[PDB]
Amino acid sequence: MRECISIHVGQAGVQIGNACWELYCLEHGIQPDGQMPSDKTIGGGDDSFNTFFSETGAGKHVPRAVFVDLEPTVIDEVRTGTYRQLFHPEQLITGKEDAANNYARGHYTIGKEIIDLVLDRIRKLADQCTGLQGFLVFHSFGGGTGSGFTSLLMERLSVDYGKKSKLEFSIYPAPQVSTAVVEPYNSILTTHTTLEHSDCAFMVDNEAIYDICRRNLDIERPTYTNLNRLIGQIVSSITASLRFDGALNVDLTEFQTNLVPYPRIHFPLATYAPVISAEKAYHEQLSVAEITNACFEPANQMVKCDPRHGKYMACCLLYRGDVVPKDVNAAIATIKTKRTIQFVDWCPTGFKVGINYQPPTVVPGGDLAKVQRAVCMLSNTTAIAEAWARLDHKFDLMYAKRAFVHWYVGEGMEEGEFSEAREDMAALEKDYEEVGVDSV
Amino acid sequence: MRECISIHVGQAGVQIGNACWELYCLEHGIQPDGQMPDSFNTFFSETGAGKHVPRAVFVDLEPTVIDEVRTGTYRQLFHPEQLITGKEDAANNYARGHYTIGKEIIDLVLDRIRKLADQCTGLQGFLVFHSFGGGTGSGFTSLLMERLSVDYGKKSKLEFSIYPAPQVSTAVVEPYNSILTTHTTLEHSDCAFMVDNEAIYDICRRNLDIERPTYTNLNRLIGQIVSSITASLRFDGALNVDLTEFQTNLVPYPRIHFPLATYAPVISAEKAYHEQLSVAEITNACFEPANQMVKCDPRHGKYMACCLLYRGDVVPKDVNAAIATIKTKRTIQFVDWCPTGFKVGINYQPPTVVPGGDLAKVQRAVCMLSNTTAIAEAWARLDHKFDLMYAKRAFVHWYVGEGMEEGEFSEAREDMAALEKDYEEV
Amino acid sequence: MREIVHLQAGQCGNQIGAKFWEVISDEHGIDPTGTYHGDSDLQLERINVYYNEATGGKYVPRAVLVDLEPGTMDSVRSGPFGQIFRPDNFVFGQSGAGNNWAKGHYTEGAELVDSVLDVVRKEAESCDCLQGFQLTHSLGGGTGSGMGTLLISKIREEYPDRIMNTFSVVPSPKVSDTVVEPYNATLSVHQLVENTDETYCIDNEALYDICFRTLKLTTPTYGDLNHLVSATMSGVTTCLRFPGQLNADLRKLAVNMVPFPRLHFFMPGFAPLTSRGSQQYRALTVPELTQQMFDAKNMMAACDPRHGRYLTVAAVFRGRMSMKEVDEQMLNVQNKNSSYFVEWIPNNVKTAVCDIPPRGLKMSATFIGNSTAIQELFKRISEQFTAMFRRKAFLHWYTGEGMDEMEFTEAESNMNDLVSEYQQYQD
Amino acid sequence: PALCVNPGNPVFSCMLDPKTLHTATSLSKAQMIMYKTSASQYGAFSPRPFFFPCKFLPQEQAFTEHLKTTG
Amino acid sequence: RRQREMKQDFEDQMALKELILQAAKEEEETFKKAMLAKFAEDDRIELMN
Repeated sequence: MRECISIHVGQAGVQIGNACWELYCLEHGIQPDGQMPSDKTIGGGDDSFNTFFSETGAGKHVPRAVFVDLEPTVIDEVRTGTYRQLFHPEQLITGKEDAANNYARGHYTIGKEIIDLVLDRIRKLADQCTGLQGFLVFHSFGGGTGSGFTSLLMERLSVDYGKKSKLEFSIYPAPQVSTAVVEPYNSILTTHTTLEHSDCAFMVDNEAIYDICRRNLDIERPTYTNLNRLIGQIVSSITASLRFDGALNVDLTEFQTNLVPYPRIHFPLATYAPVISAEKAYHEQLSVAEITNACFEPANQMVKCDPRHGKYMACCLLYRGDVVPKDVNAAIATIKTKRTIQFVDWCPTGFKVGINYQPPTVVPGGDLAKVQRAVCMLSNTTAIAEAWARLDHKFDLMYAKRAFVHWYVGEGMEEGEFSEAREDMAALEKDYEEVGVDSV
Repeated sequence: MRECISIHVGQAGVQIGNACWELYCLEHGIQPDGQMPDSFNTFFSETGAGKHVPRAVFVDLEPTVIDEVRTGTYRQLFHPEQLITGKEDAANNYARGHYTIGKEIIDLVLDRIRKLADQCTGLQGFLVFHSFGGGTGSGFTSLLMERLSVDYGKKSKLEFSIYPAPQVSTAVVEPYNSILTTHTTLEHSDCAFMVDNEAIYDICRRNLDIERPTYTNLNRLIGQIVSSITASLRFDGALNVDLTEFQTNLVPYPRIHFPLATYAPVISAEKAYHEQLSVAEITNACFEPANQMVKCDPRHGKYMACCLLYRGDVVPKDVNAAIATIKTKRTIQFVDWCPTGFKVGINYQPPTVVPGGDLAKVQRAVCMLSNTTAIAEAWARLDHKFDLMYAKRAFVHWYVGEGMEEGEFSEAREDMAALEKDYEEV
Repeated sequence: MREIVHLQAGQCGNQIGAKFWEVISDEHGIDPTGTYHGDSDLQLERINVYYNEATGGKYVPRAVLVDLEPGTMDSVRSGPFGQIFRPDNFVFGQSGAGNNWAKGHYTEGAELVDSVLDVVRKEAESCDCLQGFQLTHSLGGGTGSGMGTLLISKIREEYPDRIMNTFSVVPSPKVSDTVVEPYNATLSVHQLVENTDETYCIDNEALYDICFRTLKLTTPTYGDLNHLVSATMSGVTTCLRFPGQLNADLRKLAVNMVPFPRLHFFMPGFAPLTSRGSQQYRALTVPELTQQMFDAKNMMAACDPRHGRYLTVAAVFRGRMSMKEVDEQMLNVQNKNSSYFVEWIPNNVKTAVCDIPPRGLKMSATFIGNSTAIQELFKRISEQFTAMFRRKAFLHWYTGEGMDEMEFTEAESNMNDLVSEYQQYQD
Repeated sequence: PALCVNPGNPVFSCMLDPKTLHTATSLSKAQMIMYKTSASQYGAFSPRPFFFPCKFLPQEQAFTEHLKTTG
Repeated sequence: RRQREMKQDFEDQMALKELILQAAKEEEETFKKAMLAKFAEDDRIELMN
């Protein structure tokens, strides 16, 4: 009785969700009819689907998902894919016409017409929940329904719900590679509405996933099947303390107590330590202490910021598999003795560990192998300050020559939100500068 | 928990690599899938279920000799990530080896060595070999010396160098890199000794009837040298002495360390029909200078420091009767201040036998070591034949054009002359 | 469910459209009489985007055809695919224009424009949720340039926020094929720079350069040249026609690549083009496409972009390909050539992939590049226009029947500012 | 199945039926119209994926009193 | 027993639903072929005149 609704927005939200709901169905016995297989099961006695499923009178199950898009084509494939019989036919909310890479269109003109339909449907899964914990926004930063339409959920989901712990998983635009040229306008104007309105906000750039695939594994040339399979592992490992029993149960509430110093500092990083190829997995031991010092590396941190620049603020660990609660307290002995990994002065303890029993599965055709031990390490670094200083220098080259603005003015958006949002993230960027200064 | 790391640098080094790793692969029987058909735990490291990995590196700056290694039989016996290759060939060039090309993979090699440093708990010695003859050997090994020393400082790093002959060589502007390496081996290694081995040309047909050899028939005996040095660490003995205990006794003056001797019964089956081998008789055969593996002579030199490695059916009675009876005769001139001149190590298990080599099956074997002033005449001959090219400035532009000076050329020689002025008084 | 209304203009417009509906039909798999007989249903699940449905599965293309000379309007009714357009939609003119633009705009242009508007609003009422409009014309003639400029001027009364593209045929720099062409061309652009949200530029001799050099076809007629450009105008409107991994329709291509609303003059090209000699020889991987689209030689508008700088570029990738491969191979065009890319935009390229390729190929791609090379084009006509205005050459064919001489000088100021607009954004 | 074996543009004559690739975990796929997201839900089940004990997560005794009232 | 008996009328209602959609498709295609025969007759009488 610990429900946890996941709501996905946009083309990044759908295609992460396809990899996400591949894995959730495969952990339990949900085949794409939704009926668990009949093996003349006398007992049954499994109530591990209840976080992400609801049991009907028949053998079916329905997920909690609210797939939302303004673009009808990518939501049309999940309508006629092999998961056609799984999702309830109304939960695949589509739009009527696309947003097309405009924050103004995504938030003012074409994103406002759909939203009166979805927010009824979140109630139809809210009332079914009994002890609902918090949501999971899956969204992007490039396009209109990822940047602007998600800006309009957060201004109305906060006042309608309040004390539910919302979490998100963005895809930050890279410092060097890019798909769109208009995206630094979107990525500043989306912070001002998600600084106040997202409780905890995980954030992963698509460069280190683009880098760790070509380097740790023996594979080259991946697509978004191989990126979103990796992100779909992280979302399962965070929530898995709600699904399967272990030694220390870190639910969704206790992360944000142990990871956020100040309410304006809630942007941690994320990693995944035993990512390895199945040709490569049986060569090396993957011990308890081999998956932590090979997790504090600067080469396997999923955002393009180097943590040898800033100093660590808070760290959280989520082990998974066959892990004794002893050797996680001797791996810390190797980390804290080093001089490379600096913690901030006012945080002596600086850790939060968690153990869970059930080892990860593999999807058939999946790049990462099966293991016995696995850990996801969420840390809060000061060195995330440079992932914005690389961005706003690509925003002044926009705005001081005043290019690409004539699209944004006539939609229903005035110019005053540009210079307000630039100084607003400049208020946030100064706040990281002061907490890293040592107090004597 | 008594690790040693081994290095096969050079075309001559991988022709050791066949031999030295064939004898490491028959000291304990190692299948080429790493599962045997806890003495191995120097080299290997057990994986999750059932595979063993040797932490030994073939470090060559051209992919050709590395892909010959991979097309050898031992494909998955050597794990390919440890072995260093380079996309652009250095080709004698210390500048391209050191500064320009090596700086992009130096972080990769250091990532690898700090990845296996967690296995490296009780490490007894980073054994290194290298030839001087190219950018396979000189520069990238040198930069590893400095960067590993500023990463730990304390750990054991040792080196048993390879040196050019006076008569023959592969490249002949190679004395540039030999002078540079004599300057730069003094800094960040505990030890630098004798795999200079020109005389293995003499030995491989003098004693074992195999005329027309390769480097490999020579380098069987270079591997057998390696076995005698590190086998006392690898196996329990009567009076075993490990490598840290070696380093705390081998080095009189902290910049003065360079000996000369052999593995003693380098004897084939043809002589092994008839020669009744004794510890005394084989060391009687050994003490003759003409069967050395350093082209020098301590018969007319001063037998200063010593060491002894014994394997097999060795008795303290036998070794001490030999010590006494050869200590008597002044056909060997002894040294001034040091009275005795012997130190002993004892091994139970007799050395393994590899087919396709010079040697034959032995009940037992002896060695020696004799650290003398007989490298002074060899460095004097290298002094005699280096200055001919630095008078008229050969090949300097190829070095200079990528990131160096004539200052390092004008400093390394005077540092080598400083080491000779260390050597001339003792 | 969202769809595009095709509409043509002129003898060049009709002859393009007869080979545009010739190449969209059997990629959807349609017989010459209008019954779907293709293999897989994936092409059927959104066939309504360019097609319309009737009794018994008889499909009707929804294109609106207008031309003033009925002697070449019947040439496409007698073609192989002439029997699929419903003959209510043929709007013929009883007399020709005479290649003066204002006849196509005032005297005999305004006579038919009540009827051409009658069929589109009858059609657009029958549309469900319309998205855009699609136009083909040449600038060089009063049948094509004059008629289209009167249509697009007062279609912005009724359909303002509908995303309009026009696929012009700009006159060639070496030989323009009409004597009194540049009066028509300079007067056309003033109705183009304020109305049309996008416009393309197809030089007629740059397609001749392709059959000169790349394809080296022996005997290319206009059937061959119309087929080379009709594939390009199929690649743009494709991500709403098939599913993809990262899709991009017309609105996402527009708001992501023009920086300023009177700076929208484009420059297209189509990537996989191979002669019969080199086709046995040619590599087929993803960087082999970056050779084709970013070759200035393979560019179907005349001016080479070495004389100017790009602002934003587009690259839609029809095929089943690795995403990283595209993304890795797009920075490596920016790095080795960074002098042809401006600095106040961080990244220039626009990425789009669609899974279903053109019928048979592995991969294919289309490039649309907004450049400052086109000011070297637009400087040419403005000089060419002044040589016939100051000495009043061929004046009386326009003055005595339409507007006075101010409209020429106003069209100079609408033209001279744009060339100064490109240059100010060049550095 | 060609537009023109040498049309003003490209052309190709082939059997789409054979233009299909089967899946050991699934079935053949019209390669001519190969599904870009074909892999999506394109696999064959294996208890091999099943890890160790099914030991799952549930709390009936909770409701036993929680679902019910109390003291 | 009751939890078993829900699935049988589940399966039965989906089976009969698939049957009635197949019947609807059959009558629609019979309609379409009747229309095509009428238009062929129309083409014939026009040509005869």
